[PDB]
Amino acid sequence: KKGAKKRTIDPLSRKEWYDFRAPIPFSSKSFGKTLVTKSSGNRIASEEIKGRVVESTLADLKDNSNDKAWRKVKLVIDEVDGRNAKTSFYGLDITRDRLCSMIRKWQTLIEARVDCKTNDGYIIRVFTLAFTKKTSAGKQSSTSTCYAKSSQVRAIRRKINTFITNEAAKLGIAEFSKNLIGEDYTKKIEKETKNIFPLQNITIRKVKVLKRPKL
Amino acid sequence: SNVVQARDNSQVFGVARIYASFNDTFVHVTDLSGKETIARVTGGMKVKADRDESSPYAAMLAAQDVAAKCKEVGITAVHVKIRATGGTRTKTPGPGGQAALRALARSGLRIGRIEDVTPVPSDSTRKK
Amino acid sequence: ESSFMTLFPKYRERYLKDCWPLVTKALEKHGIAATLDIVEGSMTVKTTRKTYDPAAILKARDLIKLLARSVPAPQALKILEDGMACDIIKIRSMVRNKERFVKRRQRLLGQNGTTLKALELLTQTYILVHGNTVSVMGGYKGLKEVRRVVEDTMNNIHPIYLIKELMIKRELAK
RNA sequence: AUAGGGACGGUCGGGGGCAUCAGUAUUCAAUUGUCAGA
RNA sequence: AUAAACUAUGCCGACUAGGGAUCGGGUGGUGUUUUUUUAAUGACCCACUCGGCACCUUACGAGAAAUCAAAGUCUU
Repeated sequence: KKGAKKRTIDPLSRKEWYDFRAPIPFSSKSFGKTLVTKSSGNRIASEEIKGRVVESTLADLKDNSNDKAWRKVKLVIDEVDGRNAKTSFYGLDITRDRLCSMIRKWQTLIEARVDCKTNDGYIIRVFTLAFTKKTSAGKQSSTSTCYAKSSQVRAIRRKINTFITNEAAKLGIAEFSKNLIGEDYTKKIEKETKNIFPLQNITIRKVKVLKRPKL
Repeated sequence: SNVVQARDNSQVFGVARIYASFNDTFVHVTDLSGKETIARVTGGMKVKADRDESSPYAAMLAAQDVAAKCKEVGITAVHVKIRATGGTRTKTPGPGGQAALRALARSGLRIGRIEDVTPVPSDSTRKK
Repeated sequence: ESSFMTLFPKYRERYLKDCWPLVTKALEKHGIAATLDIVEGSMTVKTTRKTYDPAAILKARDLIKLLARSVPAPQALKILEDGMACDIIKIRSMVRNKERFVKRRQRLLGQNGTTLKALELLTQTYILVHGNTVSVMGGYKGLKEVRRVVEDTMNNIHPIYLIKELMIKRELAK
């Protein structure tokens, strides 16, 4: 026979490996691995991977993590300890399964954008996702209306955001992230809101690290 | 024909993106946190852009007489990211597809982080 | 394992809720899993360990999308066929005004939906107007012509010129 | 005057200004990595 | 300041109406939920009212008909 190919000098030769790791309340483990090009005098091995960014689904805790596997957490390699990639918080999010998931055509959709201030010297932007809940056994039909007077809508925004700006002013990014992923805030918002109009599927759609001091 | 230069791979390793215009089908496999770029072969293959690469007939001309030379220079088990198609422009996905991701799977590699990277944006420039 | 999701408005829930047993059955022939979340109000499709051709998930991504925009199920599942292509054309971000969008959309469908039907007969495609989207299904060329027609109609270009041009093209092909 | 006018509050508002930012996408670039088509 | 300046439908004065649809108040609430060693409250919902929301609808009146709760509208 006469082959059409033959391996001569692999390109992935000068490749060094690393491990994905971020403290905060996520497992110590080294979930997944990254890759980089060897040093070259000018090029500094573990030092190009500075602004690196990894998107990770929650399997970053062994327990009830496989369940809540829709929070897309985005992390930045913040430091490297020989052969290991250390990471701090960068971003928090969700996915299409969930987003498109809770979207029925007979309810109302609410969104609250917020700029929080953490004592850590960190600036955030947190997006909230709210949906109106029925209360009459009538499965939302063309006959069922679960709308909420626009006045009530913003009524919630005003309340939701205001709750979170105070929540952040009193926490550490390590605490905040831990809390944001937890059904803690789902319950709190649920509390302030049933006062204005009973909601369902409440979520913190997205979180962006606006400006993070490096004191 | 390669060998070493900004080297060298190992390699577990790496990650390869798909993509396929409803008139093509891409195939290339770079590496991590960015990276580039040992692997490619796409549409540039068969027939006379009639059937063409739209129908995966050349997605069979994929990887095999193509990307399977990843086993060549060390690449062992990659990672996919289908982007077909452009947008917008317009979505979504092309022919290939199962031929795409599955193809490279029926050989020296492995599924990993199969993420439809297909890019679209918040209301922009209108087509025609 | 690949996964796609889409949100559907509440006024669609009821319909999906009764026809979902057919959806999964239709999807089961490709070993694709699907879930109808009533809380989030979303439809999700995803591959398994028994999916022969994973590429079919892209077709499965189109299905639920068509279902979200009031495309009837018997018409929607035709997407699973190899030849069938689809296209959901958003028409909400062309006009800043509200009741001008109504005028232009109305002109897109026309009186008794005649113009829309004429479009369907000239591009050989299924077309459905719903809210801020125009869901189309057919050949790729026919879909491109529909997209041009719709987008131009939303930019205050009367569809008469396009219909006449397509009419001439149809006549030339004989 | 269960006219009209106007009080005041309670609002409620995609009301308006007026900036403000947030964003996307776009595109500019720029190195990109490759690297014949496109 | 032209207008592919429009429900081809006036209104200072109003009904045949409803049904439903939306945004006010006032009820019940019973439903949630806040408060937060228990609540009350606050929210969510619920019904129910009355405000008026716009719409939609014709057991009515039309006009010369399609349509109209108006153009219904006083031998036409």
